[PDB]
Amino acid sequence: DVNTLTRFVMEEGRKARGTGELTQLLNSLCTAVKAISSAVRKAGIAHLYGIAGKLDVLSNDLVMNMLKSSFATCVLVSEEDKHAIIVEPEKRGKYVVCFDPLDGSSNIDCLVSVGTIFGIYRKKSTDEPSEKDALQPGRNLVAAGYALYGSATMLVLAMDCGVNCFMLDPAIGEFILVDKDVKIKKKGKIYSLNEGYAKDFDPAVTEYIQRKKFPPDNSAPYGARYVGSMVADVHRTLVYGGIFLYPANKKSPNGKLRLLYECNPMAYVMEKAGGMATTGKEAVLDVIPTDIHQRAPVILGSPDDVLEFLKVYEKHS
Amino acid sequence: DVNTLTRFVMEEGRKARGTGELTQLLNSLCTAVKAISSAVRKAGIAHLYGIAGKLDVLSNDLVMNMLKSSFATCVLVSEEDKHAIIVEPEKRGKYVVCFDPLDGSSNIDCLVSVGTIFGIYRKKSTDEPSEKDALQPGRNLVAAGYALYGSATMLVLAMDCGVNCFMLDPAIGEFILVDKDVKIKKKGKIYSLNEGYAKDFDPAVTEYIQRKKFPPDNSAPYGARYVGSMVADVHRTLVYGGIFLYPANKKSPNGKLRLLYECNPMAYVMEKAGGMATTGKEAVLDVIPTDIHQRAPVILGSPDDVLEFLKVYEKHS
Amino acid sequence: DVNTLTRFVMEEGRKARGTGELTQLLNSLCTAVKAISSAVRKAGIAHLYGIAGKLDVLSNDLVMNMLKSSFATCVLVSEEDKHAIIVEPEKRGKYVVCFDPLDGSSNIDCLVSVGTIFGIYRKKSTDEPSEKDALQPGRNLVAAGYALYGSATMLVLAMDCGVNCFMLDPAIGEFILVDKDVKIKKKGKIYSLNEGYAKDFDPAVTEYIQRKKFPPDNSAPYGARYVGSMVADVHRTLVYGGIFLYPANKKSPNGKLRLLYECNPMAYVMEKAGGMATTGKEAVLDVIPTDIHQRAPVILGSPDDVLEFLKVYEKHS
Amino acid sequence: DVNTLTRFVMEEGRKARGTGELTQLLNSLCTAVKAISSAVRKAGIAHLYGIAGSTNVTGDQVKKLDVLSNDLVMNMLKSSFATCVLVSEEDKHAIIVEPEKRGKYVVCFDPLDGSSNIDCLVSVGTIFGIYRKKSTDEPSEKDALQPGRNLVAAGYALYGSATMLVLAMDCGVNCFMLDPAIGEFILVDKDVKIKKKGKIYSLNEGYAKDFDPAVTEYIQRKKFPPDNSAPYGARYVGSMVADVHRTLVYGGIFLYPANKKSPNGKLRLLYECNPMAYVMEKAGGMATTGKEAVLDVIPTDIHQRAPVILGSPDDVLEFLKVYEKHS
Ligand SMILES: Cc1cccc(S(=O)(=O)NC(=O)Nc2snc(C)c2Br)c1
Ligand SMILES: Cc1cccc(S(=O)(=O)NC(=O)Nc2snc(C)c2Br)c1
Ligand SMILES: Cc1cccc(S(=O)(=O)NC(=O)Nc2snc(C)c2Br)c1
Ligand SMILES: Cc1cccc(S(=O)(=O)NC(=O)Nc2snc(C)c2Br)c1
Repeated sequence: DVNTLTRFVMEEGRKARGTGELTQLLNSLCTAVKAISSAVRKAGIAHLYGIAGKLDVLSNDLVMNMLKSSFATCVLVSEEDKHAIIVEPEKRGKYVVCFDPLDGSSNIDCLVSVGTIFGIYRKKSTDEPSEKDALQPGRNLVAAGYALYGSATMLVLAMDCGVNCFMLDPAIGEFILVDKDVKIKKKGKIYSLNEGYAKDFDPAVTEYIQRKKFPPDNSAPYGARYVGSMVADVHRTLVYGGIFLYPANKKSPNGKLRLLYECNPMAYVMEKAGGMATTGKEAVLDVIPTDIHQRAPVILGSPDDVLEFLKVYEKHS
Repeated sequence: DVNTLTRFVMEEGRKARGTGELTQLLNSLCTAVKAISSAVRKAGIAHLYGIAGKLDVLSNDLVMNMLKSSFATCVLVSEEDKHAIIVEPEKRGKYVVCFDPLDGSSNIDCLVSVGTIFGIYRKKSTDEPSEKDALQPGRNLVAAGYALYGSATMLVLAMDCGVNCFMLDPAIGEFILVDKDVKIKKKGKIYSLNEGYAKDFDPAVTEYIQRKKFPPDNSAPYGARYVGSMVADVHRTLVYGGIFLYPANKKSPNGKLRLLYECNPMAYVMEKAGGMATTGKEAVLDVIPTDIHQRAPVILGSPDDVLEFLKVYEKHS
Repeated sequence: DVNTLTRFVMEEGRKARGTGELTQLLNSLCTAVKAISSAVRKAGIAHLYGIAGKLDVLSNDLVMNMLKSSFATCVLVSEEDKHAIIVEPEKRGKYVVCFDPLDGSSNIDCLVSVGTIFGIYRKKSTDEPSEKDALQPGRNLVAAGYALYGSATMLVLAMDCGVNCFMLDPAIGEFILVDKDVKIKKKGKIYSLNEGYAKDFDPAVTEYIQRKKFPPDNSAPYGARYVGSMVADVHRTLVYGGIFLYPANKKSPNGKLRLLYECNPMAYVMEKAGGMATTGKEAVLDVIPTDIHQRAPVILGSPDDVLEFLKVYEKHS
Repeated sequence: DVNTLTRFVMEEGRKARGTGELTQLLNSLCTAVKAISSAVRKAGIAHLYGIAGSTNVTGDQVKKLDVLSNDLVMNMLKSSFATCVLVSEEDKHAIIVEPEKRGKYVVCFDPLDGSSNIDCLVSVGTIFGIYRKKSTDEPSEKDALQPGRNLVAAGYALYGSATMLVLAMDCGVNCFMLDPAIGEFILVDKDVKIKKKGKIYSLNEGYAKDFDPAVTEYIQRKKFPPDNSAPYGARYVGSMVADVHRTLVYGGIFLYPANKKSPNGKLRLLYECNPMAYVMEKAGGMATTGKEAVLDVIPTDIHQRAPVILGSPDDVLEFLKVYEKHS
């Protein structure tokens, strides 16, 4: 039987017998994602070029406005906003959403794959909503995932029930379930990091990458891929296995990616798919944040690959 | 004034006072590309998943059928076909087209950017049309370019008048001219290659990459990007500058990329944009092919970057 | 605040605290309507004409399969099927749906507006479901409405809470609420019927029409409009007010339109909008059917217009 | 072989060995029609209703559709470099194309015919007629005051259940279906010809009290045939492109005649009656004012009205016989 995101989410909600807010939140996100995809694909660009005589801001406004209007949220943290957005009282719901509305958009001028990343928390206290309501470890996530605006648009949704992938059919604006309960390979054959900055690598990163290129045994070197857009590189890691790294070094001891709306949602997707996501020192999902925009190092992907990285990491510790 | 691919090509044709065949060929190609884009973005995928109860083959069929019916072609070489396709007598025109209908599609399962690459030649010999009509050096190209199905769909068309970039507006199915007479940066800050083959690199490649990561003048290291899809990596190279390399290795001693419908069209785009494209020993466009599917090593991109590589290549003889 | 069909329906469901089946049914219908719209607008028609080398059947299959897979239905009556379809046990829910999947499609060759009409009933008994479960008076309707595939695509949904109109935004495949709690004009200025059957008209219809052309109170004559596609004619009646007639004639002594999936849903939409719908002798919604394909005469629209017709009808005893 | 509007037009141009301006004009129009279709189908309407907040709505998105359609047609024709004088239903005076963008063609068009009732989602359309400028004077409004006989090409786009462009030239009438998945007009019916006689009549009968006596009698013959044949069916959408296109595909007769209150009719000669009359005649149909062929009226005002009776030749001839009987 054909299954849509709308039907899938609603059936998960019925089985859980929640209040319906999470379902409304997910419907609003899906609508925002379809609108981002339409704009990312440049629908209407002819009008901008005068046929009748910003993209990351627009994407943020789409997510912000759809989530506010869901009546399911009270605190919104975006990569685009200095401060957490507090939802107005008459529209408050119980969920906190941290999101990057258009990840990788810095390089969108080369038409590289871009994406939207989101993580959904339940507000824990009855206090007046504030930025602190988003300062939860990723292990508290109720749902997380991403939309990839690649060759096609796909939404990957991770919940307690596992990871499910939905392909956007743009002819009808429906996300069609195409991969159920996905699991990552135990061990992959691709490593993914920006090797242009090798001179700044932590010595452990240098050694691990060297083992991928010059294996000490008789196995094949790993292939290298680095899109530079986190959603694309993570999704490839999910689909094909392997390891993705944006690690710490001396110049950047906390990494560069952002914990709340990049590392944690991806870490959650990975673990729900049977993968791993570490800072090197702890699981990403166990970091307790103190700042809504704080950075975290992230090494994620197939468990055997991440464990091997941790073995080398400890060797230099 | 807004300008479309249709209007642009027709206006180039009027000025040249040709017979109109090249214009009809390009109109057909544009139509095929819009049809490829729609299928790549998964329009109609819900019917495949049962709402009412292969992508590279379809792409090949679209290009083949649109080109045959243009009455402008006589010999068609596709990555998808072992032998050259000879157009039936009643539809034959004067042009030979070499194309990759859906480049990068091996990894389309992770929704990586894919593309269509094409090169157009005038049939040179007066013999009955045959596979040999496609065995022309790239310097004989009349027109070449590619469509990138990335975050948006863009057609890059290079002719004697230069390189022009058209964004597909999917709301109206029109390619809108958005970048005229494009020129690549003289020198970039990104290098692009699969570093997993580091164990197989010739010393010149190894040294060049080492200069990008550890510059001897103590300037900033280059960033690294490698999508693994040639159209995406070359388009980023064109738009941001820098260098793209696919040299020979032990699996691919004559290189990996195909001369006829990957290297030559990209080399032609590069040169018309003020860039360079070399095998290491000669310019790609000067290689005389003997086999329609033969491979070639390629180093292309910003001229200062390729020239620096060639100095290293010469230092190692 | 922007509102979607999905969000709107789910909020009505949350307030009523039902089992969720009606919501899942309405989501499935909405999906079917978007797919019918895409096909009606001829998306993909180029593939039918050989670019790479039935509409009412497809519409019926789309509605049938989406309703079956909703797990919300047990009995399905379609204009396209001689007998009621009994949903197999593992997919059964409590609702009976009567629908015309592509109304007006006989003239779709002139690209006349077409539409989808539906009426939803709750099955009352614990008996095994059967065709007789659809033999309910319109008064028992739980929900009804139509999709109009006109210059744009619009879904009109009537429930106990009133009538709401949603515009399909094809850029994102979303139904946007554009008119809330719709009410028809008390009196219109347009009458709508096929006057080619004037030779067969009941004297009451003949006199009523003569009053529209030669008003007895010295007002302006009514304009005439008759698309010949019921959904288009009824929707204009809803939007501008006025009256729509399909009375009996010699070919159709019980009228021509079908009671279960044309007259009753339109009668229900009209009444929830403050209009009227009569056979001449009784309210459409009060007719108790004995056959799922039985026909009924129908006069509907603004209350003052319908009352005026009824006064003429009673004058003719 | 599959055929597109672009390929088809270019092939007619190659055979004629013209300058290519007419082909560029038709390409520009085709682009404008695709944009009108997208807007008419309400692409992007969610932004008007606040999906991105009360900030991200653009200038073109707020414009009413008939203004936007006029802007699309105007700008695409100007930029074709093929036109010198443009007449639109929306503009009191003719637009004279600026000198550096001038070509030899005069275009009269109705950018969004029927849009007054677009609020009920009625079929709407774009109507166009193309003339070659005849005089050596500087281009001016007078260049559009040509009889329909002088038309080089005409036709319409219908935004109905699907979008179709009907294009009439000397080679006849061809119908192209817009495939919105790829934005291509696909040729679906070649060299179209109307039925000799139909079974549908189309006019606003609500205004029967004002009918010309000949119209009253003709309509009475359609509803109460004297030879005991079947009465005609009636259809009246109220949108000319829809009613005329149905007439072309199914046959029959469409009337917007004169009366004492409107002795010259209601529809506009330059950009409604003449293009529709040209299409009808190229399809083997007829189009009359009652007194003469529509295409023979020589206009004196770009917005002058004309009565029109068109459709299957047998039907129009029967109408004219009744009209002559009433002298
Ligand atoms: C995706 C998801 C998972 C778990 C919980 C939720 S929820 O809290 O939103 N609850 C619901 O949706 N309940 C619903 S849905 N239909 C009914 C009849 C009910 Br009771 C959503
Ligand atoms: C893109 C391009 C460049 C050079 C040559 C060509 S061509 O060989 O196709 N010739 C033409 O198009 N001639 C045309 S087009 N309109 C007219 C009136 C003429 Br004469 C195409
Ligand atoms: C449109 C409509 C109106 C009335 C009744 C229905 S229903 O019978 O389908 N019930 C529900 O939807 N219950 C729902 S929805 N979310 C929750 C948490 C619950 Br409890 C649907
Ligand atoms: C549709 C139409 C019909 C007749 C005349 C025209 S035209 O005047 O625009 N001329 C052309 O198109 N010439 C063209 S097109 N390609 C070539 C090589 C040439 Br020569 C257009």
